[PDB]
Amino acid sequence: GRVLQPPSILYGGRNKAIATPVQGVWDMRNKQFHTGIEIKVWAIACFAPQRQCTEVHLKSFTEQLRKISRDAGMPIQGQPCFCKYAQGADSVEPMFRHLKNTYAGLQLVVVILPGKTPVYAEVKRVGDTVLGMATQCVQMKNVQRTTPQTLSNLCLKINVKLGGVNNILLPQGRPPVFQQPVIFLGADVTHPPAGDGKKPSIAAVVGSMDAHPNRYCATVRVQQHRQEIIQDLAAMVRELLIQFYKSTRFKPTRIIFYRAGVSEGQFQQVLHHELLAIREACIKLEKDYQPGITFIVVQKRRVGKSGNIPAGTTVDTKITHPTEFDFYLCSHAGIQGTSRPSHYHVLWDDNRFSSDELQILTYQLCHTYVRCTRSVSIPAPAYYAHLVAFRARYHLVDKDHQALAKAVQVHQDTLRTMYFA
RNA sequence: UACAAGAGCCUUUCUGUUGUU
RNA sequence: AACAACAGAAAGGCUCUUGUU
Ligand SMILES: [Mg+2]
Repeated sequence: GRVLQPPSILYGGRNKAIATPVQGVWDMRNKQFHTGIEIKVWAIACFAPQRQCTEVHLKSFTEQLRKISRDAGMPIQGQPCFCKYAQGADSVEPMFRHLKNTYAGLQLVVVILPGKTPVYAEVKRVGDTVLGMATQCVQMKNVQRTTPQTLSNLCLKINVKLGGVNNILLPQGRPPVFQQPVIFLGADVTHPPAGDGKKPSIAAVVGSMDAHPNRYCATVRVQQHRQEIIQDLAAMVRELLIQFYKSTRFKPTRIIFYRAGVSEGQFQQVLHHELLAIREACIKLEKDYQPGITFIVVQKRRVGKSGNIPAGTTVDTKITHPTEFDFYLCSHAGIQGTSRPSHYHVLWDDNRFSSDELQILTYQLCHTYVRCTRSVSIPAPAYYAHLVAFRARYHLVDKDHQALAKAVQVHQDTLRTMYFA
């Protein structure tokens, strides 16, 4: 159970501070964002009732959020140009298309949601596919009784939804594989509630762009009922590779794959299909174009108040397969309950990797998750695959067959935007 | 709908065993 | 083999309560 050193997280701003995570979580005090966005225009969308969420309390939340953000290196310049109340899921598309066609260069819409409602599903469906926006929805309990960590997490998600980098790793502390170009992919499938013959399954992959890996793009399609494999995975990887070359202008050499949402009992069939699928992904672009292929499937399955595993523990043997390159990583502290050391499986190893380098890469990727200043259980790309699969699940909702992947196809503006996080 | 948990609940289902014929 | 009801695991469904410096 080797606890790897957490990455000395590189922040920016006037100080260029470096955050060292202590016990798996680092504070955001006196740390400006590395690539923070000067937020030109932003919007406030209240769906909570005015009885239980007042204008003065919303303005207090806006002011204190702006203070936390200015301390965070992501400045919001002035009061929001849009601050409207609303209600109902059916009143989302007209209001969103009203706010798009009023403020040019619109960046972020903050949406206030009283708990669980179809308003979240319609808000995400309008923002990510129909119109092409970036939104940040938060509950009512976090806009009157707010904490510094709540506003910090809000600012963390807002900074990454708007094209910037919250925090790079150390370029001197990054693993040596970044000496050559790399791309990191993450895949996940969402199945509907069973007995739904008309509701299909969702296959979603995401891919990293830059050599300072904090930016991802998505590609999602719709597949048949209860299918744990992707048919057109090769087209997904090819489109992601094209987008890599288009947005970064340097030729990739390595390929990493982080498969998620796959049952344990039938790993061999999924391996057999998707490995060959990534192979025809590589050989259907140019002759002799072979990157180093590796396939890692990851499956979400003292210290602190709860007394749990410190964030960063790596297990390489004694519970693992001898010949197969599989290992466990527990990279999240136990806030309440127990922490679950994640399982990681690599059979395709032509990417030729040392072990310790590979769990260092996955641990720094876990730290690269942008929605919290703490390491998370499974890496950032497979998280973003999970949230984009759940996002397409919110996209395929009411308020065909497999010709409904026009409803899970992301807009052109948002196809670059890290909207799922 | 920040992160990490826990349980019960009834629907097709993955590993199969037992069983009147 | 199928057979109504099964023992669980794993993936996928809810719902809540357990807190941050
Ligand atoms: Mg999943």
